Amino acid sequence: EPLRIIWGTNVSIQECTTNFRNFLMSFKYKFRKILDEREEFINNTTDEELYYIKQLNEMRELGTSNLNLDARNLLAYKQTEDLYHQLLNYPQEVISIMDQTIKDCMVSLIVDNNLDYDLDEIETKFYKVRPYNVGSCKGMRELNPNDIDKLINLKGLVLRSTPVIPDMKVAFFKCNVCDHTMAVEIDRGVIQEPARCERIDCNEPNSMSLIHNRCSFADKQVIKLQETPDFVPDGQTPHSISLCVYDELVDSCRAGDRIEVTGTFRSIPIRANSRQRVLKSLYKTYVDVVHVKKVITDQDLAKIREVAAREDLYSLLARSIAPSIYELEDVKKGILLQLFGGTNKTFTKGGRYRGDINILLCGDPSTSKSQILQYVHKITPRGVYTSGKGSSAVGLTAYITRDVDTKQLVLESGALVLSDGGVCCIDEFDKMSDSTRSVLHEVMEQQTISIAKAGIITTLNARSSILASANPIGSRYNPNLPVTENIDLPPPLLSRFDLVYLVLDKVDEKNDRELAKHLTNLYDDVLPVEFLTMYISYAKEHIHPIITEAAKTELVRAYVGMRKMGKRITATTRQLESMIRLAEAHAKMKLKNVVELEDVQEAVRLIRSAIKDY
Amino acid sequence: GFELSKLLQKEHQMRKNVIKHTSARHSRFGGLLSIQTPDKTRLTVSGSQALVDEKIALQKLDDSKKWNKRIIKKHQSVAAEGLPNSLLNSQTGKAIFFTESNGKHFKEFINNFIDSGFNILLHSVTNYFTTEQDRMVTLEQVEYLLFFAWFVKYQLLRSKIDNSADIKQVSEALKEVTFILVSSLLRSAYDLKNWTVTHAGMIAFNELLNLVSRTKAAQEEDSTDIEFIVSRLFSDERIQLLSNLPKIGSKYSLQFMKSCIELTHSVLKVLEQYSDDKTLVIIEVNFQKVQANYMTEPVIETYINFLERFRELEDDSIKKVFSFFHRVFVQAKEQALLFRFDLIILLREMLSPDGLDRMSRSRKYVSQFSDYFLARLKKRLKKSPAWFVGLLFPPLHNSEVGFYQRYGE
Amino acid sequence: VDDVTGEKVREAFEQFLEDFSVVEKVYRAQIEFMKIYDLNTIYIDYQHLSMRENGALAMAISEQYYRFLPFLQKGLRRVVRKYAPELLNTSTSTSPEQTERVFQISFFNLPTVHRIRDIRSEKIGSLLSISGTVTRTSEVRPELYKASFTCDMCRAIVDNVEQSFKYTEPTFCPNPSCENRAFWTLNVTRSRFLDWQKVRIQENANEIPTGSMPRTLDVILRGDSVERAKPGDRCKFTGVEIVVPDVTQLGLPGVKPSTTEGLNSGVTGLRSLGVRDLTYKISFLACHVISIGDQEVFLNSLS
Amino acid sequence: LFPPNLTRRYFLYFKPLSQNCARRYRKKAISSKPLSVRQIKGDFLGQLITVRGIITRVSDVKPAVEVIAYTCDQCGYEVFQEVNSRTFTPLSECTSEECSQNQTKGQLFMSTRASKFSAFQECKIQELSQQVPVGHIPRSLNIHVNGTLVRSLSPGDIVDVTGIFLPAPYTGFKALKAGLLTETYLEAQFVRQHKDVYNRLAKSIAPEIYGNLDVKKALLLLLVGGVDKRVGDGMKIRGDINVCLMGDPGVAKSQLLKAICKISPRGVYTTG
DNA sequence: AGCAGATATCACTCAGCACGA
DNA sequence: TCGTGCTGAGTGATATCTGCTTTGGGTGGGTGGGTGGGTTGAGGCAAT
Ligand SMILES: Nc1ncnc2c1ncn2[C@@H]1O[C@H](COP(=O)(O)OP(=O)(O)OP(=O)(O)O)[C@@H](O)[C@H]1O
Ligand SMILES: Nc1ncnc2c1ncn2[C@@H]1O[C@H](COP(=O)(O)OP(=O)(O)OP(=O)(O)O)[C@@H](O)[C@H]1O
Ligand SMILES: [Mg+2]
Ligand SMILES: [Mg+2]
Ligand SMILES: [Zn+2]
Ligand SMILES: [Zn+2]
Ligand SMILES: [Zn+2]
Repeated sequence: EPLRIIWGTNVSIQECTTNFRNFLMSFKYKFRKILDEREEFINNTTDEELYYIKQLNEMRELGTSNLNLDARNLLAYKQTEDLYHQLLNYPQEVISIMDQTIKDCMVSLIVDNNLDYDLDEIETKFYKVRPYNVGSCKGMRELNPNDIDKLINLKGLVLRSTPVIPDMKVAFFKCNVCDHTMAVEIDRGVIQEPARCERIDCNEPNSMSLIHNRCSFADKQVIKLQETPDFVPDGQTPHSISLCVYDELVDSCRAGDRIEVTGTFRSIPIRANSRQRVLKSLYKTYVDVVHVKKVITDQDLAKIREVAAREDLYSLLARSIAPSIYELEDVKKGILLQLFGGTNKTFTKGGRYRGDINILLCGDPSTSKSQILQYVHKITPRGVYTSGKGSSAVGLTAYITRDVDTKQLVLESGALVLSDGGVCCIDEFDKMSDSTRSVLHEVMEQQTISIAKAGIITTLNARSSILASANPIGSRYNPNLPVTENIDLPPPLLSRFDLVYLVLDKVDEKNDRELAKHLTNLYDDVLPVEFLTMYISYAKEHIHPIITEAAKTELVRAYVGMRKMGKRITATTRQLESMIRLAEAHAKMKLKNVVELEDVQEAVRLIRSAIKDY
Repeated sequence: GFELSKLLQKEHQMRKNVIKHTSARHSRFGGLLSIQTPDKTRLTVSGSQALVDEKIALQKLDDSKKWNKRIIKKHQSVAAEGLPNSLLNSQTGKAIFFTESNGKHFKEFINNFIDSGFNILLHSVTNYFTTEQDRMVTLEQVEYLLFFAWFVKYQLLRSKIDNSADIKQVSEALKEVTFILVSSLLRSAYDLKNWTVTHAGMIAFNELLNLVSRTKAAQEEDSTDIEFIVSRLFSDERIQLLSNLPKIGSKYSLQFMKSCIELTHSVLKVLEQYSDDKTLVIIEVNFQKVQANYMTEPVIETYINFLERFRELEDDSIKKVFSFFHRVFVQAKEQALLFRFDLIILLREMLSPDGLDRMSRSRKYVSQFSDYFLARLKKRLKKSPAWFVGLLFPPLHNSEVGFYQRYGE
Repeated sequence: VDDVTGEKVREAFEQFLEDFSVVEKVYRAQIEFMKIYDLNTIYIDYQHLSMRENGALAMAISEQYYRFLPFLQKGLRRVVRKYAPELLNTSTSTSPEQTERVFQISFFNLPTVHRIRDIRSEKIGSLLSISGTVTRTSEVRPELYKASFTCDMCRAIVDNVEQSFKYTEPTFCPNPSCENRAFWTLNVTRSRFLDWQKVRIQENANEIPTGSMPRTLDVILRGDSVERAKPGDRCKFTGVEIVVPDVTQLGLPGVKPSTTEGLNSGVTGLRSLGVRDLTYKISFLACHVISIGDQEVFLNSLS
Repeated sequence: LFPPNLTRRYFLYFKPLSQNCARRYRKKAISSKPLSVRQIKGDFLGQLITVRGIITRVSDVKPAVEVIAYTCDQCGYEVFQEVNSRTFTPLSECTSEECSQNQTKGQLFMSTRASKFSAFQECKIQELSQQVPVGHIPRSLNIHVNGTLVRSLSPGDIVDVTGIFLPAPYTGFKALKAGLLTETYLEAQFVRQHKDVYNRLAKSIAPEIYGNLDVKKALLLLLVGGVDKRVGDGMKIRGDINVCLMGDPGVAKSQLLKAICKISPRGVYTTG
């Protein structure tokens, strides 16, 4: 009988197919547990139930096709140890056999179970297998020629990924004489164009045309991978390897992401020049990836509501924001209110009123100010870290650049644009370019960035809050001089921040002693950072407070009283919009849809304390 | 929309059958297969389907071959003879896509003409042409024959669809003047080796035989005068001619083949029906003698050739071909004729999943015939091992052994 | 051999354009409007298409737009002929040059809008909509559409030579006597050209994954859709995803042929490509553009 | 039936003649005598010589093809090809006896599974400062590493590379256009790699300078840099005891810098 | 040296006739 | 109507000769382009 054998070996394809089918049909995780010397963790329900049968059933239910296989499970089964070794040694043929067997079992399940599921849909699908955990991960520097055409594991950091490349699968040809069409498959990238028309009646030789847009294509993408920092032996430039991903694996990993990839180590000849079949002696190595790994519910809503119902929610959130910062309750409260933010109003006849809150953190350099910004970044769902006059940062304004990679013109958005809807923390506000200051003024005034350079006229949304930090001109902030002189910023730009905080490191025996105790000990419940971020996201997404009559009366009375204090002008209309925003944010914090007198009272107090510093 | 949905479903089934030949992974995956022959020699093939299947492996082995045997086709430009494009050379299935209103108008015009003056026009044309036969050029012969055939067939179809409008409007075809004119035209075209006029006369004669069959179906007593016509038209020379047509058909275009097939079918139909109904005198007609006349290697060859092009034919052509095959294999018991390899290869192609749609009556005919043919072939092979060799080659013509080969006794 | 399925699509399309109503006829009136103002483009709402014919016609056009587009134009011309016979011909003395009109079919109101990062090879030849920010716009150029050539030897004329992505010439003289095969000269007087523009777009900043380079795509505009997108705008294009070959490889008159570290290997085996390989590029052919972001004359405009 | 190199599972290298052994037997050891890049002339081509210098560049390990295995789709036979050049032309047509006899035209397809590959690495060796003449620029010589010697050379190490000095002829149109001028490289064969506590340490930091005990102690504290940085609350106190020296010209600031940088294993010296 | 176009000399298919069966 | 040559010119086909051009670098140019590469150094200009 014809007997099919993998080229260069003595392994029968029929044996591999039957072994894999038996393994898939009958396998339980208890075998893996006993293999891993974890037999005493075996339960009675999950470990005694078929695993891959359930996986196939769930795949059919969800309509997916790809199957994730743990190579160790093959060792966990007596029959498939040889199959595991063959997969490690001859991956291409074994993988093709596994795909066909997976399709066969998928159809056989429906055939045997006489289910009502449509069979034609199944027959027209393509099935694949994605093995992983095939042994210890090697290094990019340990790949010798002996590893060619063998399955390897490699950990690294993604550096770049080319756009989707169309890869040809089936070629479509048309007859120029009889309008007859035929599809010819492609093998090793070689199109098998007919010599002549296949029609008996029309035997016209050499009259076949390839219709490019009517052919079948596939997705391909090339990714550059760099070895992990620990793999560098001395500290030289880390090496890199090229990866290829097809179909579903495309767009499965972005730049800067640490991933683990399983694939086949392959070598391909490189043509000397474009005119000729001549090849270079040296071969190029790459990896044909087959598997990639990266290294709100009802219960969540119930937990959020329970937390909101707590009486001391404000203090709890303030403490959770900055556990490591000592005795800055007011600053933490202001930061919390900024994080929650006010209500964005989209007015017909009026225009746009911003609901963001801006806070300036100025004072002595000894006190902790950058750590607060880092915490705010860690908490805010959206935001970017930047320092004025900083080359490392991407930038505060949109700019037109050249894509070195592609030699293409690309419009890149700045830090403020990327922070749309979030909090943008600027570490060093004091030192900043004039241009950057003008951009900041425009963003805080119009909330949009406009660029009219390089033949492009566009406006980018920048609806983001700002939390900047500043330092005095000298080694300390002089109380005698006014804040404007000390901070060294234009009065206009300094008058746009809703809350201005002057954290000063006055020399006090008690305060110094307590700070020393806190710092040395570093060598009231607190919420996890993840839960706080989720709470902030939910509050900002769902709750929208509205002002009531009592709130209106309280706001009017408070503004009138503040104005009557001072001729010197104690407060301006900006001090009213700031109070409105702060009250709305506080109402947001309590998950309330109505602003009440308590929120207005809290707002007047936070605004007044900053004014008193001013 | 309904027809579009049906066609889309048909294309979906075709694509589904095509899918089994495509690899899930990309082309450059690089799977290599080694296949072992009955002797210990290994052949190499590439592709996932090769590893997972054997029939695909052999198909790829075949397909990969570079050498092609030359095929020479005898093509005649219609413009050379001055004729226009017509049913003779138009590809089978070429459909004129009318609009609903235009189709209604054309049908009404044709119906009115057939009910008003087709009889008189045919009579006048036949008189004028039989008076001036020799001066005919090829164009006039083809024109007259095609017009007659088309209108007779259209009236037959409309009579089938509608019980009102009936054969009496085209009854002038039956009259002997037109019949003898057509017979003389066809016979002369045959004799002089003018194949286009031959084709036109073939079509006209097929329509005339279908018409006469319908008239006999109408009324027997009124069809005694048409039994006269049947006796006249089945003259021994005519029998011979009609039999010869198929034997030569294999040489010429597809359309020639199809017309041959259809005329053969009609001839056998009328012969059998009129032998069963009553006795026939031209010289008495021996239906078995005619049948036997029809049983030779060229006929079969012709049939095979025609059936090879089954992806363009309808179900009616396949039905007629396999009716003929049934006559051959069962009624005539001339099975040695069909114990060939062209038929086996073609039948594998027909019954393969990629060949013919499963939901089709043509596949039902093919499957039944294949079952019977395989059973009889297995019995013969069990009897005579020599037939394994025999299959490969044309029949022997040896007095000694010929009988043995043909009939096994 | 005829395309039976394509003809039925044309038959269904003719009914949709001639009988659809919402109660005055929608597209019959529109065809009349183009007749008065002598307009080329005809706009069809995709939402309307899905209603008629149970949705079979809409689904067929969606998957296979490149295949069925020529048949849609055949159906449109037939309906135009019946109700606007003078519309087929393009718009003191007798004008000798009046060629047939080049109708353009524009679709819009697709149920889904895709991102540039969501474009895959499975949708090549399908009708879909994308959104992006215009970065660069090329100038308007004439594109060869239906070329006409004259025989060098016998002065014979060959007309209606459809052009692929590359320059194309005849191979066989229509003159029985003439032996000329590979000696032709283009005739610009009888040729037909179309407006052509190249638009470069990139995905919107909000859609961009944080800390990632914007993705870029090439959009080609033809006919009346030219110069409808300006750099910096945010536009929504509706059209067909296509694949663009390397025309260089294929062989061009007078042109010598000739990210990924050499792993982008093209397809080979073609006769044209004797020892070379063919690479492919994803592009977009747009048929509809929407940019998301004296007293007597004025009085007439107002209702 | 197959090339001998196909089945070879070993690599051969030549160890130069040691000077001591040569002097014992009254012979001159040309191979083991160190030479500079300049001293390697055209008359040394094809000989076993040693080069002394500093490696400035090492490339990644790549597979170099030596024997290529093909397959016949029709025949079922395997063909082999030997590569001894920069470039090679792949086979296209079957040459088997069966194919020839039967007249069957079978295409040859490359098979990387059965091919033979050897690890390849290209390195650059540059002249040492003391070897360059007066008013001359240093020169570099290419090195080719094959087999198990790969990864034996790294940038910045002074080595005594022993190899066979050979030319690298061009191929095709380049060969014709170049002329008689030839490139050269070295086939690596052997690589020889060249090599009260507080007060005492402070004084031994920089003996050549005049006693500055406090500065030396500060330098020790910077060098050791002991710290426990495990806060785990989001940040961690910096674990580096940074030191800044500022003074008028005349103090040995450069000497402290150079000495403390030399002692440190990761010390890096830079100039603003 | 390799590749693409071309010339020209190499066979093979259907064509058909004489003898006899 | 089978078998066996003899004739035969037509319709191929495939085994067989005749002319580019290339690498990359100004010992092919700037009426082939600068988004197919080269490319670090000096120089002039505007915004700063
Ligand atoms: N209330 C506090 N709680 C804890 N640590 C504090 C507090 N105030 C100051 N510190 C300490 O002060 C130091 C300030 O470091 P940080 O990075 O915040 O400085 P900075 O504000 O950016 O300084 P500069 O203006 O000099 O750049 C940190 O070590 C922090 O531990
Ligand atoms: N204590 C010292 N004992 C001996 N030589 C010393 C001492 N201090 C400085 N020198 C000498 O001073 C010379 C110049 O000073 P050196 O370069 O060491 O440092 P520096 O004056 O701080 O440098 P710079 O001029 O670059 O600011 C050196 O050659 C060094 O020999
Ligand atoms: Mg700071
Ligand atoms: Mg110094
Ligand atoms: Zn054809
Ligand atoms: Zn001509
Ligand atoms: Zn071979």
